[PDB]
Amino acid sequence: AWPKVQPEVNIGVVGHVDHGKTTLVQAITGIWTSKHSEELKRGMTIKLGYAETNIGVCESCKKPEAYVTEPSCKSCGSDDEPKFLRRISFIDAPGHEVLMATMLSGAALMDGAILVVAANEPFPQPQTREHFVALGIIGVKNLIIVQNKVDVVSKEEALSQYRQIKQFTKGTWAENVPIIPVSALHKINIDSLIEGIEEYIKTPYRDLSQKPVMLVIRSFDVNKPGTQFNELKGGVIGGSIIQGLFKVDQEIKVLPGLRVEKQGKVSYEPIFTKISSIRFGDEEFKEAKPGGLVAIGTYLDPSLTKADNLLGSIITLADAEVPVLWNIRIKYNLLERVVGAKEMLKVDPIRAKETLMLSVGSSTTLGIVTSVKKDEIEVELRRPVAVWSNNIRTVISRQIAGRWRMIGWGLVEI
Amino acid sequence: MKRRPRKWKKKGRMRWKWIKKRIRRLKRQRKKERGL
RNA sequence: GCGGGGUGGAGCAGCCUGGUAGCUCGUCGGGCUCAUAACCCGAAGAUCGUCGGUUCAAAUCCGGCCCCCGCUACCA
Ligand SMILES: Nc1nc2c(ncn2[C@@H]2O[C@H](COP(=O)(O)OP(=O)(O)NP(=O)(O)O)[C@@H](O)[C@H]2O)c(=O)[nH]1
Ligand SMILES: [Mg+2]
Ligand SMILES: [Mg+2]
Ligand SMILES: [Mg+2]
Repeated sequence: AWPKVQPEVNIGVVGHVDHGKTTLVQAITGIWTSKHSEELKRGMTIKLGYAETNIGVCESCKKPEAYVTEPSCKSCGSDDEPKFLRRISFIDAPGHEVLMATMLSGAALMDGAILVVAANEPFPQPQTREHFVALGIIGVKNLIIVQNKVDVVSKEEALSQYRQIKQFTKGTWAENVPIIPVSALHKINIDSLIEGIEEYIKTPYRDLSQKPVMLVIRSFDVNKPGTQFNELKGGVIGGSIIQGLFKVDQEIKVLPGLRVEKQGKVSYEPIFTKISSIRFGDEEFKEAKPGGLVAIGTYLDPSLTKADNLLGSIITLADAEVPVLWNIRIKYNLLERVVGAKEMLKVDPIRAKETLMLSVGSSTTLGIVTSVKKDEIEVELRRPVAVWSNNIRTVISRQIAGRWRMIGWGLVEI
Repeated sequence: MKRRPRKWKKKGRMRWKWIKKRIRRLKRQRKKERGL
């Protein structure tokens, strides 16, 4: 029996609809990513998703079929029990630009990036554009290309679009990201796929020095409809530990969390608690270390947490420092063209008073402005920020036909 | 509002009460609206 | 595992309880005002996907086939 551990990795998956993200994570996990009811019936990625798997290699066999996720080695036919490499995490973005913006939340938590490509769709595809350039934003340039639908493409058009792949990477930071043939529904060589996720995407250097912050992505209530008052629980609040480490029964404050009317204006409350338990799914551990979306069940009220109220929450210590500011100064860098769309028009130097969407790592808000400096922006909000230190990645999107697409990547100066 | 009572006469215009109320919805604004 | 309507230009009413597609927005035209719109009334209008069965006799009760297809196995 594998001696249990919590993950070490995050691999957020980006790409458009029909490019093959749902069944590729079905393929690397054994389970799916479309986790809502109207989603269940309609069939489009609506949730910022998540996924987990194990890795055990059989040292005896050839390259590579050893990498399958159970304590056995007869996928490649090896008699041995495999050596363990890690338990893994894949964070699942939407495809549509009618649902693009929100995804940038999870982006602040990827130890890599995955782009899936349509090999039965001409060049260039609409939303993979925006996905890959937002990756270029998040400071995680680690990309995993897959050319998908090797089972409806002719075996030459695949090669032409493969050239187109190596080319699309030329001229962007990802000249040195792979191209491995696997596909979504047909599980074709997902094994050397995980081999490539291991070989090409390395671990980003972990550090336990700054304040341990879990930049949340999900938050839910365990209590089933009709749960008696005796086995009642708090809420689960779920992120991953990038700086530090969190522990069950630990004093913590969550931010922003709860909003309250204090002195006639609008303001929030950073909320103290301790953790009721920690887990990644269905195994028992007690103190979350770096690696993977960890779930932290707390001592709060559950109604505070259901229906993704604090989407992109942050957790740090109730004796710690992360600021909140209604007026935020952000140094912003303009995007070069309309990436994720059919149509790409010029990027205009604007004046203020326009209403733009500013997503703070895993946080998000609207904003307007009065002084529009050349390089930075002084934006007024309705809800304060989650900014653990300098120049954290908050992104700006402007409306395009109801699709809020990127117009710059900004870093928060405080 | 430093009334000027030549306007209520309603001759070739609109009521005054329901214009005051609408000027408030813009003074409250240019005061709040990034007039900081 | 299934399972539903199988309806005029449009809401589909109406299906074990069996003979008049059944009213309603819309298209033609006729009335009232000075003239318009509201308002009034005739007319057009499918005839139940379709092969059947049951049924003196039908959407009405039961089936062949097919239209579109609507619910099939999530809370740290
Ligand atoms: N056999 C096969 N089917 C595929 C492949 N890629 C997509 N499909 C099929 O195409 C349909 C839609 O593609 P989908 O898998 O949803 O791609 P996606 O990029 O994950 N879309 P989304 O993330 O919005 O759900 C599904 O029926 C899916 O099974 C592929 O490589 N092989
Ligand atoms: Mg999907
Ligand atoms: Mg006077
Ligand atoms: Mg008339």
